[PDB]
Amino acid sequence: REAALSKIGELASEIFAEFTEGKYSEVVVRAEENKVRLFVVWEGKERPLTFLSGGERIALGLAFRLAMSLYLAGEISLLILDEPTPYLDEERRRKLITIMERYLKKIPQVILVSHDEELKDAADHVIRISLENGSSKVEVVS
Amino acid sequence: ALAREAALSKIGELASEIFAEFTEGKYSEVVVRAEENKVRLFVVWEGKERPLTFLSGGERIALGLAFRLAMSLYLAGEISLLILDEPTPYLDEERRRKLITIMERYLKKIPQVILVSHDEELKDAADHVIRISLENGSSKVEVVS
Amino acid sequence: MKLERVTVKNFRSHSDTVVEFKEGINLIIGQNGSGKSSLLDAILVGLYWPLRIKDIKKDEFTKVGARDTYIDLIFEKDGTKYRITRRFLKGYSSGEIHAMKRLVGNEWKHVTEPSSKAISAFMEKLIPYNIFLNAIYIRQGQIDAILE
Amino acid sequence: MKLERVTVKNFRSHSDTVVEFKEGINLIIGQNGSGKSSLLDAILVGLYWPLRIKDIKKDEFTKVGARDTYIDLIFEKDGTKYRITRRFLKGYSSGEIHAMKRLVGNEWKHVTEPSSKAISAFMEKLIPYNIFLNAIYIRQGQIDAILES
Ligand SMILES: Nc1ncnc2c1ncn2[C@@H]1O[C@H](COP(=O)(O)OP(=O)(O)OP(=O)(O)O)[C@@H](O)[C@H]1O
Ligand SMILES: Nc1ncnc2c1ncn2[C@@H]1O[C@H](COP(=O)(O)OP(=O)(O)OP(=O)(O)O)[C@@H](O)[C@H]1O
Ligand SMILES: [Mg+2]
Ligand SMILES: [Mg+2]
Repeated sequence: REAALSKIGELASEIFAEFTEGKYSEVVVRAEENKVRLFVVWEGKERPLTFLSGGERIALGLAFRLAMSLYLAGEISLLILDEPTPYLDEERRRKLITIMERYLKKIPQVILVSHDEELKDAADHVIRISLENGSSKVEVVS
Repeated sequence: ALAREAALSKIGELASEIFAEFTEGKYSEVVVRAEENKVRLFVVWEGKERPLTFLSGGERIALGLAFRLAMSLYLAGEISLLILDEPTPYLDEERRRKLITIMERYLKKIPQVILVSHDEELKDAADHVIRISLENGSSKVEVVS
Repeated sequence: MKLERVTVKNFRSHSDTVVEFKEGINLIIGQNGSGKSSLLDAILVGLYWPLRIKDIKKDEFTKVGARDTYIDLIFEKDGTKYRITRRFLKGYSSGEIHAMKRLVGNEWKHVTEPSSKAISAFMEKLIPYNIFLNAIYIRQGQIDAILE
Repeated sequence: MKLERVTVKNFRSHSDTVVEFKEGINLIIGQNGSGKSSLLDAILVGLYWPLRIKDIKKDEFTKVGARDTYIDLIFEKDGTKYRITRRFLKGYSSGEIHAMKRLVGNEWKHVTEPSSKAISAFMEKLIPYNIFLNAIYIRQGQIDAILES
């Protein structure tokens, strides 16, 4: 795994920086023998992941996932995310939308599932699913 | 072994009530069984017991809150305190509203409860409201309600 | 890899669903308990069954009131158009059906023997189940799993 | 148990905060990164420290620019008003404060020996750690943990 994560780091940093309004300038992916360590740069110094708040963690996780899919956009080309907004406050949710129109759109195919209507804005195609009589009903919108 | 059966059984009847309410009766009852110290939970759907995997992600958070409330309700005189950090994740607009309802209906029967959240909507079902912001590298608490 | 169409019958809340996936960001909005993750997990069952995920069981996923669980998946990969079709019969495991085909001309042709073991062996070589669950399909509640 | 006031100094995002909890539902609205969970974990730290939570280590919760961490908790349990004071310092014990007291009139009096050992033992008999953790304080991300077996 060591060699793996030491490739997407720069992209994850980039994304995480815009996700948190520069609050965290960078994401470091170091090696520690049979176990990789991830740190965040706060006020110019590296801090362990425990440093983050819960919502910040979800943001860093989204950043890695997108960075990952991006790095592999050629060989894999697909990312499927199930509910990306839990723990995000109103502001981080609006930032997510920007990160969608900016990075998520760089992936050939993305299937995103969510209860959050707000995400409809940065989607290329929209499908509605609802429960109509004990069974799921699917409606194509965008 | 049987005194825990009595406690659990009681908490389950409490959870069933809150959960039926939380889900508008979609799930009519929560069952709690004990086959040799192994506690299993089931939700009654369309007349039969269904394992917890039957639930959706949002529903599983709603059932979890139901057990936490029920739990605090059953110990309300021995403990009297419940602290919930971010109770809203995975819950959709409707379930979030519904939750508020569950709040000044059950959450108000516990002596003291400390809630923490980023959802300003819970600002209603509260008695005292406190804002916390991060001003210049440090947290600032301002009292409101 | 790119998903094209998924047909799901009697899988959890899905009675008879058909979704067509396109390029770019495909969003599915739904409420708690509406069918979203069920559809996604149906895709996972269709691609890699048998899965050894504890919360997805054959005996549990058949839609209540039904017996026939049917999953048909059409997807592209490196220029080739593939198709996996699976059927589970509640109460009669001898009735399961598993087949994977490729679009040759305009006629689906078996790419391997129609069975779980054969299909699985072919999928693990076309895209390893391991990479699928770690970098492709991030299940509900698993977004920060990569951090650990 | 009922919390009255929490005073924290140099704990994560907290440099100097004072919260007065009341009866009934007490909400604390804040955005991601504001300090919500930080306050709650300090309360946990000041009550049962030393803890057994891998994701909470001393050398990490001391506010960056600071040297000492201060947590003062005043709570009521069965008529008695207790108060626990923890003062963390990365250097000497002389400055370290670990005292749990009982209110007698207008004066706080040691409930026992001022040390992590004695205070731990007394808190364990006043309110067991485990009961606090799966019945009282439900940390972020642990709401449905109670469903797990
Ligand atoms: N075997 C079954 N037969 C019929 N209905 C089922 C079955 N298994 C699950 N369900 C229903 O499917 C729902 C869960 O589906 P799913 O997990 O797809 O929802 P979701 O759209 O992801 O919602 P959330 O926002 O809560 O994640 C439950 O509400 C449940 O009632
Ligand atoms: N040692 C430290 N010194 C200074 N600030 C710190 C320290 N450790 C963490 N922080 C800051 O505290 C914040 C996390 O605090 P906390 O977990 O209390 O937030 P929160 O209000 O719970 O947010 P969320 O909605 O994301 O849960 C981080 O944004 C981080 O920058
Ligand atoms: Mg779901
Ligand atoms: Mg928090």
